[PDB]
Amino acid sequence: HLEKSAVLQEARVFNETPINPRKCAHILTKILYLINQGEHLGTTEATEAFFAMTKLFQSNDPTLRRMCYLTIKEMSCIAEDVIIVTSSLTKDMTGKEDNYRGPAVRALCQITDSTMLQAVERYMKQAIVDKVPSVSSSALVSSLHLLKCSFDVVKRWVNEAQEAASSDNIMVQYHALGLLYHVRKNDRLAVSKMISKFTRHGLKSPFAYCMMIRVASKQLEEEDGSRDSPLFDFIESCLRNKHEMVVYEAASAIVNLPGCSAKELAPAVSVLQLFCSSPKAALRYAAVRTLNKVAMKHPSAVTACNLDLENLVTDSNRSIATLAITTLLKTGSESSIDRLMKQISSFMSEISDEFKVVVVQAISALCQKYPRKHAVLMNFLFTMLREEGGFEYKRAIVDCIISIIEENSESKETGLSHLCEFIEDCEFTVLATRILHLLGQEGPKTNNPSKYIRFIYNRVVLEHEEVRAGAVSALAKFGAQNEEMLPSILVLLKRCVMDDDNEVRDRATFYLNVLEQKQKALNAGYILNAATRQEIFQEQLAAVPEFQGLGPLFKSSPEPVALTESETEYVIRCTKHTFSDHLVFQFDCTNTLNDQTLENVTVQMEPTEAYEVLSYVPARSLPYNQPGTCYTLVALPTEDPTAVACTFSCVMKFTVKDCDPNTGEIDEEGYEDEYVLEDLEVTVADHIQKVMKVNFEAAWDEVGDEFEKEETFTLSTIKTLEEAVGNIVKFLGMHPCERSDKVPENKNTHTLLLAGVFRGGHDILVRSRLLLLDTVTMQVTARSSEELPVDIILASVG
Amino acid sequence: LYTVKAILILDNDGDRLFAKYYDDTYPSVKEQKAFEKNIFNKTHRTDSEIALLEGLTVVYKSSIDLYFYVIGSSYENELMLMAVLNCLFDSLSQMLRKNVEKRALLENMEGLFLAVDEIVDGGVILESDPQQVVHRVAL
Amino acid sequence: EDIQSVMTEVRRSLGEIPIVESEIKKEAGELKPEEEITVGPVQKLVTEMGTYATQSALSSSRPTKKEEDRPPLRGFLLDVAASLATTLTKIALFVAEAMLLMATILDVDRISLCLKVLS
Repeated sequence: HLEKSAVLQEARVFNETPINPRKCAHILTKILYLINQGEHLGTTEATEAFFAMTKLFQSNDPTLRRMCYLTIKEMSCIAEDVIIVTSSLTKDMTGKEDNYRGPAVRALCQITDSTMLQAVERYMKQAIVDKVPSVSSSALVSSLHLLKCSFDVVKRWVNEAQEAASSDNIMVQYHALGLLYHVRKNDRLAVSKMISKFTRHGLKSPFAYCMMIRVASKQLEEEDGSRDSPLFDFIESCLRNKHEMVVYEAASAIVNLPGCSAKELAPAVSVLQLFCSSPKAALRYAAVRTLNKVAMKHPSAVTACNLDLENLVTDSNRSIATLAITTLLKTGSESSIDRLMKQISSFMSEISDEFKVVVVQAISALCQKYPRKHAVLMNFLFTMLREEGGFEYKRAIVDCIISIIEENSESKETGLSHLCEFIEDCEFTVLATRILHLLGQEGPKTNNPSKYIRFIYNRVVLEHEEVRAGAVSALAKFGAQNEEMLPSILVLLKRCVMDDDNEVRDRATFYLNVLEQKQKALNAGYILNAATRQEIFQEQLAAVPEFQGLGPLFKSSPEPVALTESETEYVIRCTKHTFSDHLVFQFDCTNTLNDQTLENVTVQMEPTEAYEVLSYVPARSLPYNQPGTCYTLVALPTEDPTAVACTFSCVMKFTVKDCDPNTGEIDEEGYEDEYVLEDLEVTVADHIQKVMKVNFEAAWDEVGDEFEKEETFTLSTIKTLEEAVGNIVKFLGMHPCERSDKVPENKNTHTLLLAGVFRGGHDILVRSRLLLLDTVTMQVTARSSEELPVDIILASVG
Repeated sequence: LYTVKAILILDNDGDRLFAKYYDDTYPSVKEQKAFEKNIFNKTHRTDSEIALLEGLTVVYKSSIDLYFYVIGSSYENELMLMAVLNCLFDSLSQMLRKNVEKRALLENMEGLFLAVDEIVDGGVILESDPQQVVHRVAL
Repeated sequence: EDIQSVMTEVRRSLGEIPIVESEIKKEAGELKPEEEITVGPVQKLVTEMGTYATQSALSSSRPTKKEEDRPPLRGFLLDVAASLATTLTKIALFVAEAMLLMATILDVDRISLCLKVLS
């Protein structure tokens, strides 16, 4: 047995020099045992123990060197001092008992601290790197726990650091990479050029391969680029060798075919499937459940029958039993075979590797593929379920019932019919509770009153004040609703059925009394229970008051622009808003880097095609991963030729301040640097409402009358609208028209006579007669109810 | 890969005479026993070719006297995983010239212990074959 | 009030399993005397600490069920003359002191503490 006490006293054994390595070791062992089994104790005593132990250390008694390692080893994230050895670690360090040296460092590292961290370091560097593979291994492990704590101390070393990871032992080679699990956690790019290194060389450890796979895979999901050759390359690689695991590993993800890859891969897979198909890799079971997914394609499915038939047949191997349920499921089944199986199952399920659990899982799947649906099956199943039984169905029922509800099943009359009956003579009060509750809600939306009543009475029939009680409670939702005959009678019934038995009496009385207390109708009720989208933005913007004009928003942006490209530290997405008077660019964001918070932020814009520039606004502070707002404001000139479409030049200014995210500091100092700000271009669709005309005929002409500018091109290398088309529907954001829009994948002639209204109120109108002689020569008209738009449309459309 | 929840060598009296939770994040000697109980009681010296419990790989074995448990995650292939488990029986057997027994267990723990740390150390299996060991060790 | 006090005392004395909402209902009656004869908000506070305690325990987690709540009325039940009284109750659905007491009582927390002590 275990107990601390003998040992502390026994520490006086330390006092002897005549000792045998055995004798002491055992004593040492005894303490360790209590602990291996489990012990808990005071530090003081531990400390003491140390001292006591520590005390002994003249020798190199090798054995002695190990035990302590253990002992020490026992302490690592919940330690007591560090310093004591120190010398001893060094002593190894100059000292060639190679062996020993390695264990000791390793413990320290969960226990570690930064100053002390300082210690090893030149050497350490060496040490990780040093000699025989053995020693090196010892070194490695040590970090990791320190990585818990941190490890960055290490980290730093890195450009330089990795390269040594270059290996010549398999075991080792495998190992190097995980540390690279975290290395790749740190970096993706690095991998990529890296891979070409991993990719570059054929590998040693099956083990090494594996991490890569996950990774490799991980990469693949969205696509790991043109895996074609790599994937392929890999594909061999996974595919064959003398180490099975890889082939399989690859296999489970890789399918690809809903009308997709199936080529080589299905055969190879088959070689495997079959090969596995009797517990080579008892692994095979899991896969079918998802890892290697199945829900088939139609001829494909027919082919599957044989393999599943082997498992189905075999009935053995825990790995087998599971396999039977998934394979059968995934591939699906005919009715008929089920029948054979039901009998098989009849024996099987109880224990046949403890079939019941796999089966409950299987069952959970059954309830799902048919959760009261193929009700005939549901009933066949139901009969069978209850029947094959044991008892273990109940658990299943919890799921099954749930499934039926999920559908909100409709062959309830029948479904319910089975349930009702069987449950009656399939017992368990507990089920009733659940079902009651559900039923409780449902009532007269599904009618069949007499039956349902018929049932209900029965349910009550059973004793239990409690059993009885549910029929009344369910009823409240029901009663209230009434059904194909109920209200009159509903009133009659509570009367007809009535009970004593005191608290059972009370239940009748009380419900009544309760009933007594409200107008039963009431009773039931209580108990039972422009100036666009963009304008909104004009207002949203409005809470600020530094304005220099606004108006009401007319239309907003046809496209928000990320003003800082992808996943940048100062990630910007920008949205632009037009009002009848001003345009505001309000800037949406995630000052990205946790490096930074940007401060003293304002936004420069500098313009080419007019706007009067009132102000650049910036956000006061922007910390990491959190929108803040900065704005830039303009007033929109409307009656000029060239005056609201503009590109503005952006430069971000800030005083850049570093962060501690743990607990920061926010101080007046910090220094600016400025980074380029992306262009803003302003559109002819941030401003416009596309329309249909108040008066096309007239308007159409009219707009010409006052307004009209023209451009002609004659098209001699291409006889297609389409280029033009890409620029026009899309740039203007207006409607192509006069039933003069439509073109199939070809068409002889086309007119878009097109619409919307521009900001500042007045309209911008376009007629594009595209004419095909067989060259295209074309008349583009822009006509407008605003001056700035006719010149604009012709440009803007591009 | 920092992947051993524990490796335990359990008696088949549900007892555990070895456990190292290499990695752990749940506790209690009791809960450990309880957890143990559900599964052990259930497997009851019987094991499986494979067993997954918790979506997690359970590779466990039995001897002729002892029950071997490793808990890991079904998130790392059998063949290897087992290989370590295999390694555990075999080396102990050869080296000692005898594999595990209840008796064996009773006379001395240490060797197991010695081995164990060497083979595995936490949630990372540093090694899984005997030989290296065999030379390496010389106790 | 004698009865009320007795009830409270016995309740304190017990604690180790049961089930009743129904009982609550049973003491109350259609009407009944409570407090001096009225202490309004303070009286709302009165309802709040005595009932809250029952509730606090209620809020806590379970083993075997005792009874899944259907205290809808429970809610009115807690909150010309008759009509006025009803209105007051609806609105609800010395006083300050009562509220404070209820807060202090707030009995899952107590149970948790006991468990910790045992550990």
